[PDB]
Amino acid sequence: SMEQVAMELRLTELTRLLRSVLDQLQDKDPARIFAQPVSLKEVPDYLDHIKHPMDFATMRKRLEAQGYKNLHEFEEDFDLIIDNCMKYNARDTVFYRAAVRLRDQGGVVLRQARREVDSIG
Repeated sequence: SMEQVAMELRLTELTRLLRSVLDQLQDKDPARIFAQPVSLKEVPDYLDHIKHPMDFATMRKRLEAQGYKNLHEFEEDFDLIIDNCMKYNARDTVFYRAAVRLRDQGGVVLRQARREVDSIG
């Protein structure tokens, strides 16, 4: 149908906007602490601590499969990145501190993204 196509064009444009949002959030992580999945070879107990691991490469795979239906789903995954880190790592660590800074800096980007998603529909 023509409606299914219209729908698919919206999803494609949402994917376009989320790609730009993901790029902006990932620039707030210049140390690349959140770039890839925590290695289960190097942290063999990780899944005993963290039940839903997340990282920027995993988000990008979902993104490029047009797997985010709305901004809320995308934000859920960004929040997992931050919240997993803040639980696994203690307050006095470079990892925890990197998450705090990512959360704080990403807030600005996500504030305007929400406005853009509502605005453009």
